[PDB]
Amino acid sequence: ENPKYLWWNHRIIPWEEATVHLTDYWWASVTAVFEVISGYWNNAEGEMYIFRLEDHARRLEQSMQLIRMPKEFTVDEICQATIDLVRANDYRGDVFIMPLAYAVGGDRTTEMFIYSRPAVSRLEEDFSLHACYSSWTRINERVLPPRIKALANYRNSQLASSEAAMNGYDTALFLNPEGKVAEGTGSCVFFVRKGKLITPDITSGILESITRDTVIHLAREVLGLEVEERVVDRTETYLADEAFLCGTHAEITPIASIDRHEMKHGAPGPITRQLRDIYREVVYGRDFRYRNWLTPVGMGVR
Amino acid sequence: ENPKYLWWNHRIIPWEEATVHLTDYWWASVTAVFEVISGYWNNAEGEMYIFRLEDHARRLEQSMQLIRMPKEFTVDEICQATIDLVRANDYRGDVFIMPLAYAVGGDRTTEMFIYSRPAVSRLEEDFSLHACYSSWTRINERVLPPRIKALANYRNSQLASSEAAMNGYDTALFLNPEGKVAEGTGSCVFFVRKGKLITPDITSGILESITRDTVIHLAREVLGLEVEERVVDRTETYLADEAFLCGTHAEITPIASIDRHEMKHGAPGPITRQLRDIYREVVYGRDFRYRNWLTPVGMGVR
Amino acid sequence: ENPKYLWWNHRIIPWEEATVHLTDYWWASVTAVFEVISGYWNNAEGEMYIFRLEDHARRLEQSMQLIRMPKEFTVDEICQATIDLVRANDYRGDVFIMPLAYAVGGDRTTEMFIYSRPAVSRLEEDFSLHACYSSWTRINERVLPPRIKALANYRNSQLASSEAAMNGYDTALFLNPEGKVAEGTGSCVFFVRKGKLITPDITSGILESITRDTVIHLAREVLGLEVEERVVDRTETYLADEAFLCGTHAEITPIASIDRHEMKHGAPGPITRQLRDIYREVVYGRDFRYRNWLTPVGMGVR
Amino acid sequence: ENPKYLWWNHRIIPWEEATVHLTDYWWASVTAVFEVISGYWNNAEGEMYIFRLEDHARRLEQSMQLIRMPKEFTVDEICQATIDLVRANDYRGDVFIMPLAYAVGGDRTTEMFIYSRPAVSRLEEDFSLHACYSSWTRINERVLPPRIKALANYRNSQLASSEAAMNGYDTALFLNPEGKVAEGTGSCVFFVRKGKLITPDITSGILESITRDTVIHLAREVLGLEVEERVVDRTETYLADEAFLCGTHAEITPIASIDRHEMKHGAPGPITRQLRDIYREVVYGRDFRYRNWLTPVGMGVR
Amino acid sequence: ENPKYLWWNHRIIPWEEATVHLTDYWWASVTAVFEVISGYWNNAEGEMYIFRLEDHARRLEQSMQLIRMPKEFTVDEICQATIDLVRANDYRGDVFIMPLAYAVGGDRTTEMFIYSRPAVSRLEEDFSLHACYSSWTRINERVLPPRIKALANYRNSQLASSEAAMNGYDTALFLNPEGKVAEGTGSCVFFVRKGKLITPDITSGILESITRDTVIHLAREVLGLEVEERVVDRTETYLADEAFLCGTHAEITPIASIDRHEMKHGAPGPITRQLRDIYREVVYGRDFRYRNWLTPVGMGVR
Amino acid sequence: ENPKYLWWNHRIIPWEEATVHLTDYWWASVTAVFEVISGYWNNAEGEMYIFRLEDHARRLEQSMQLIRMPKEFTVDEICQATIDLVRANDYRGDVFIMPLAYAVGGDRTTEMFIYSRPAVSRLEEDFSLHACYSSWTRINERVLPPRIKALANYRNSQLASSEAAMNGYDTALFLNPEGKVAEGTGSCVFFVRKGKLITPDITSGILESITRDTVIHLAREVLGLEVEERVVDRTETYLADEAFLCGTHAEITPIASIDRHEMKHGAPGPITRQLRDIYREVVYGRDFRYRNWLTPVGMGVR
Ligand SMILES: *Cc1c(COP(=O)(O)O)cnc(C)c1O
Ligand SMILES: *Cc1c(COP(=O)(O)O)cnc(C)c1O
Ligand SMILES: *Cc1c(COP(=O)(O)O)cnc(C)c1O
Ligand SMILES: *Cc1c(COP(=O)(O)O)cnc(C)c1O
Ligand SMILES: *Cc1c(COP(=O)(O)O)cnc(C)c1O
Ligand SMILES: *Cc1c(COP(=O)(O)O)cnc(C)c1O
Ligand code: NA
Ligand code: NA
Ligand code: NA
Ligand code: NA
Ligand code: NA
Ligand code: NA
Repeated sequence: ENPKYLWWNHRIIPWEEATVHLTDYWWASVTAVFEVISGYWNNAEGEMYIFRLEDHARRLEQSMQLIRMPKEFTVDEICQATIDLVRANDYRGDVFIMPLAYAVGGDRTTEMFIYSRPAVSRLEEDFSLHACYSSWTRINERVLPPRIKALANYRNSQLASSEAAMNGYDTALFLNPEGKVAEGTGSCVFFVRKGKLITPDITSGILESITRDTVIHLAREVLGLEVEERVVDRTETYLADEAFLCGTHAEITPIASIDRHEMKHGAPGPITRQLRDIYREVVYGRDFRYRNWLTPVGMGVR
Repeated sequence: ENPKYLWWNHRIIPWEEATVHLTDYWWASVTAVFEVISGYWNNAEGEMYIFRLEDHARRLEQSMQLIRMPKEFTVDEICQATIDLVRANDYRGDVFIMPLAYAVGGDRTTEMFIYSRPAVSRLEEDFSLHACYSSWTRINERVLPPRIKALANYRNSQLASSEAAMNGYDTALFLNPEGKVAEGTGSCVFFVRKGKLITPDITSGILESITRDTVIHLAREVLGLEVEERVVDRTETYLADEAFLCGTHAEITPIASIDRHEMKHGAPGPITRQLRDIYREVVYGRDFRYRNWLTPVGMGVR
Repeated sequence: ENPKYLWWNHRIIPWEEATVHLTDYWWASVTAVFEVISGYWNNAEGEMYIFRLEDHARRLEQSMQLIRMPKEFTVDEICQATIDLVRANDYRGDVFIMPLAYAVGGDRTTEMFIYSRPAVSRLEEDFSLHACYSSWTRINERVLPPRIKALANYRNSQLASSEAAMNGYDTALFLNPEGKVAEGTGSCVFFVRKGKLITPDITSGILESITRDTVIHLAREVLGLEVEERVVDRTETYLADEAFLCGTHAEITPIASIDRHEMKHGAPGPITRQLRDIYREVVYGRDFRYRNWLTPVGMGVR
Repeated sequence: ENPKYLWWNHRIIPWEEATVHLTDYWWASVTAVFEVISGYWNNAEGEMYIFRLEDHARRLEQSMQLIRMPKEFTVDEICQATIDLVRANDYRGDVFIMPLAYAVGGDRTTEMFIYSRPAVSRLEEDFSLHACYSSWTRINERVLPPRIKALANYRNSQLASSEAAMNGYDTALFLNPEGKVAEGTGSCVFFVRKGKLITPDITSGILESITRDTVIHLAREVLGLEVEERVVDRTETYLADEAFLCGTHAEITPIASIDRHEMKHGAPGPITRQLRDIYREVVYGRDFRYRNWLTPVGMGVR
Repeated sequence: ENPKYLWWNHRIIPWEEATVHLTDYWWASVTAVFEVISGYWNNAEGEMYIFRLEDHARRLEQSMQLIRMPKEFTVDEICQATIDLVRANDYRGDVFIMPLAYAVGGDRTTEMFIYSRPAVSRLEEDFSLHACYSSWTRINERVLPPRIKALANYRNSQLASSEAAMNGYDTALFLNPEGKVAEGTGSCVFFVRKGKLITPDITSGILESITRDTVIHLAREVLGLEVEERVVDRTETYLADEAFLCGTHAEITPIASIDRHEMKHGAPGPITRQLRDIYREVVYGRDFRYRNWLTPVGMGVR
Repeated sequence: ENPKYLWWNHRIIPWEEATVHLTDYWWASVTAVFEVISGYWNNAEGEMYIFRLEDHARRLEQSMQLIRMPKEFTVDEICQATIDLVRANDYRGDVFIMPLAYAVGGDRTTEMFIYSRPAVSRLEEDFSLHACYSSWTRINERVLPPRIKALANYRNSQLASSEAAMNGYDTALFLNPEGKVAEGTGSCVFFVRKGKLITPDITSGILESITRDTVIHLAREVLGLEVEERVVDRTETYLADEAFLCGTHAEITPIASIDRHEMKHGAPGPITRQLRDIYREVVYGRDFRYRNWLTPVGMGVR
């Protein structure tokens, strides 16, 4: 069942009006940048909570500025479009909102659509992925800034992901050109060793993850954990007590193993279970301390 | 004015029937590979000549195999689709045919369309581009095989191309991760110094260019020129007597200068003028020696 | 109008006595190291203030030790030579003092001259440079230690600087062999984002800048600013609220833009305006807190 | 005893008139490029033979073009200046001629001098050097094109040369950034293994040596030797039957050993002895086959 | 059943006399170099044929010279030791002979043993391996010369080999630090595409394989095949018509696939079947053209 | 005089029973990992103190897990084996204990021996080494994780060590692939500049040194010193006030110089003398603050 609506170039339109030609936009897709924004439905409150909407909208405006898309949309327009579309679609459950900006062909024009679709959350569930390091190297600033969340950056993140599946793993992790740990294919990665949390620093060649930012805040401020952002080596992650992938799509995804070295305290391990549960209570609006991360959209009870 | 038809998933359909949803295929575009195939119209013969159709169709099948698209189309189907579409569209002039293959979401499905549109040839004309080397590095086998003609590989080739335009040049050339000359943004590059032709070897990190292959054949076999495929240094190209970009879209594009070092014998220089003219007579079907490169489509005089 | 004097090999001599043969010292210039030392004239006090003379003289002795020039001069001799020459020249305005050490040809001999010339300060003025990243890579420890302030290190810093001018920019910034931000051509670079100050760490492959050291002190101790010395990525600097070049010659030079991405809070931006003004009051001897950085030379009012 | 004359900026002048200020030209020396040209005195013929004068003069014009020195001198002017100065100096023995071009400070001016001094030839003598590989890496196209014979490129070639002397060797050889054999500090290197001659290819990151060019011609055309220009590994050179350094200053310099691995057939080994003797007979004008490499300057018997 | 004898430090001794302490030689094993030499038993002739004994013995002396083991053994001693041991052991079938040299601890002493054990040949059999590229990078000249056949070089070649087995492949192939194809874990690799044979050049960072040398000779001289020794890219090998591993242990080992891309003409493919059969007839002494590669040891019929 | 006993595969046995065949274990030695554990004899207390036994035993279990040796031994077994062997050998002086684990050949078996031998301590003595940087590059995570204390990792650490000796130095220091300071050949390195202690961070590509860990603790907690773990450049170490190598074998080894640049405050310098003396009092059991690092083995007075 399609959403009722989507937003396209400054306006909400019924889903079925947004038809284009098969041959529109394949060249535009080379330039395209996107965000993935979560909405979490609190049936008790009859409110959707859109997680860090403004951070996502600012990350998009920056990705657009680095692609050098001419100015057409604002942060406030993308935030309001997302609010308006989640209300108008009238779906009272968890959603993914996806803004996607693209430049169409000298005088390129900037366009964008936003669509919101139902999403499955796994923050109640206890599951684990078996990860491998890819024989494929992560994109770097020299060739393809990981900082831009460009569709093209995912060509790199399907060399790794299809390798991982055909060799019997659930997920790929990347090494950077210099042999250091980069990120997952769609997400940042965390390692627990002791109860010290470890994650690659930004200049390891990764996206400016809002989830990574969120986890680091929650780990330091709720749990009092030490969190190291640093150059991380492959072999030390094999020795991790726990590991997880985090991102908007990934929420908190435990890693059971890495190149078949098994995380000592399981998956989800204790620090992972804690961070997963705190995350969940934040995003569903049952933690008043983190309220400023949440954009409510009142829609009335399901 | 749109073409009458296009080919999509094993069938020709009127142009206007190929409508999809705005939100179809943005994830598929990450995987997408394409060819650009030239058709040259000989009004004297009333035939379109499709240049090296089978090489293009085989390059596409290989690009698809390296992306790991499941098998759905054959070389012979792509060659025949292109013949059939150029006839059915009933346009008696120069065309670009563009097959584009993409995988749609475990059990991914392989899809492809082909569309043929009128094209402007510049093989009569004498023009020249001012080129710069980009401060952006070419994609390599470690991160994004240049060998695959993937839409995503063009994200790299618009870092360079937009830099080139905003800094007052017509076109970008690339250096590889190791500092050696790679290719243009959409084309291979040739240098003339003496009347020795020079072009980067394939493992410099370039596409397996059919035009590059064609030029090397024509330079050796018609002109008796020495042609070096080797590691090429930046500074020596500044000292080139001539330079040109070559590809299907680019045909033979003379470079007047490179980072404002001007090619000594102009643009097009003498060896460039020769190769341009021989190319033109080959592709338009007025050189019986190269006939096996040509797929005629008889359509009757314009 | 030439200075009255200069210092050469342990002695002050009239300017016109320091004549050599056209063919002396071109081989010596390969080895040569130098400092640029500022003197700031306070007409109210009738004193020249020589900025961080001993740091400059120690940096020179170290540059000499790393070149492996045999010992001939001392730190104290270079400090006193600079004091004596600024007095003897009897010029009551802002000056640049330039010690230059060189080895002359087994048993190489160490020589040095120091000359002081009038200098224009721009610390009253509000101006801005448009910067590009160079397609040329910074020298590293593997080939040419950036730590040594050798004339030869400037061959690298005129690949970048002449590129920048011919492509319509005022100044070049460098990327290191690994693609990270290095420095300007003659100066260290600072970025303001938030009001967090950011500058590459030393092992990014930069000179041990006294101005950079000075700015970091002034930013932390006068302004209470956070200052990050770290690996800095190209794309984040495009997103900078402000940027500036700093060095002895450069003082504080605001950057309006970088590869045509414009710094959000202008040039000079607010944190830049503050640091410029504090710097100025320090170097001119109107800030008693920083007095230990200043070597007064009393000469009587202009 | 000084030469009678030198050439400076389009004119011959007595040696003693070419006096400048100690402080002229230290910044210009960063830009400076030079050639070293040999003159060989044949007392039997009363002629100096200037070796490959035009190649040297063209290499200089190219080095100048790559530095981007504005045009001021011609190839023919440098060739004639060198002829005229060797006649006017009236020294009837072996000489080194050294053109040195430099740009003086927006609107930079191009200047050049040429001076000719007596030189000791070692082509009668049988001597050998003990070489080490340097822990310092050769300059590459990314940072400092080895192709430009710039004074600054010798800062790199005194990291290696002073290391070599203090660790008990006569001479340094370089490895490139990728770990492959580059060149000596002032010369190209040849290895003999079998009686196959081996030397790094140009894009190993070396100067376009006229001596290297000369040796390769003489090895192929007089001796019928196989000569490989290719990527050369460190360890294989340890296993060389012979090795030598060649250049204008170096003529043919045998290497007895490399990191204390001794060349099997000694120094000079047999192929080295042959090439040394053929070189000598070429440069002294007693080999009519190579006459086109020689510019005679008749001056009458010593 | 143990061999009757082995050779150790210049003498043949019964197998059971060669007992040492558990704690002897673990430090020596860091330095150790070895060869693997094949003996092929021709029961018709009652002769063992030892394949390219002198090449193997010279490769060992070179490996020893590069490790800097003091001189103790000669090429002729290793050749004769191997002859004598294969006779004295009195085993009339295919054997592996393994010389292993090691330095024991200032004044290190050089030691060596040689032992010959029965070996299974697979040159009658038609079998195939499924290969992966390793996420582990091959050792290079910078860190560990692949040219030395050192036991330590196999630590690298069990990162790859254990990865390959746990991820469901039969064998690992390596990429070099620069992302190009290096070798297998114990063998060189060949690709057939067309009927052009392709194999990495030596400076791709590989061992000087005698089998690789043998195959290239046999391919050119018996089959008239084109054989390219060059930089080889990962993706092109996926497109290979055939592939094989070759070495002393490996003989000719067909590769059915590489990262699950299947070689078009199977395994063994036609050119592979030919080269396998020619190899077999060479090593068993039924090809008089290649007799100079064979060291017969007459022992009388089995 | 041999020890009375050693431990092998879960049991203590007389020294003379541990005899194997010359040809056992040369392939196993490729996989082998080891620790070096110090025992310090306090004749006053009649106790051996085994330094950080559990850290060493855990480092071994991790090295074994990363090699992928099947589980056979425990941490507690290695700790108890070492205690038991030092008692049973009945030697009342300083010892080195060396566990060495190895896998013997599909279904590899894990084996280990431990042997304890008398050791000379140099912690009373004042001596100094002259160090060079090696022209050989340190092993990295890409090829050979420095994190694993594998015998094979020492092949790299005898390229450097034999270079150092033949070029007149006492010891080699390494640069990493990126040109930064790695470690010594068998030890971590510390630099003193000011009285700030500096040592490369782990991801510089070094072993997880227990001695390095110990020194950093003692420097911070006893001396209140600042200790920087960071990327360290070659040239800054030349400017060090002091330097030392530290490890189990090396204890605290002062460096007098580095590529003949002499440490300003001598060797051992003051901070080095302090750390040496504190280390000594810790390991000999005369510092109750560090008692938890010590495993006593009471044996009665010598
Ligand atoms: C989006 C993304 C992430 C996670 O970022 P969030 O802002 O938390 O969604 C990680 N890696 C890649 C490659 C991404 O594109
Ligand atoms: C297609 C392409 C070329 C030229 O190849 P042709 O087969 O001659 O069209 C060159 N460079 C790039 C990046 C390409 O994609
Ligand atoms: C001198 C210099 C600087 C600035 O250092 P100061 O001590 O502040 O003058 C920056 N970059 C380079 C390349 C320099 O030579
Ligand atoms: C000049 C030079 C050579 C040799 O070139 P010739 O033209 O034969 O003198 C080799 N190496 C370097 C670095 C040089 O500058
Ligand atoms: C020995 C070896 C080979 C093959 O060499 P042969 O002389 O043919 O046995 C290939 N790779 C490695 C790593 C080797 O050690
Ligand atoms: C063991 C070792 C060290 C020092 O580690 P400790 O645990 O202090 O003995 C340093 N470098 C290397 C290469 C080592 O193997
Ligand atoms: Na609203
Ligand atoms: Na047809
Ligand atoms: Na004074
Ligand atoms: Na004349
Ligand atoms: Na015999
Ligand atoms: Na006990």
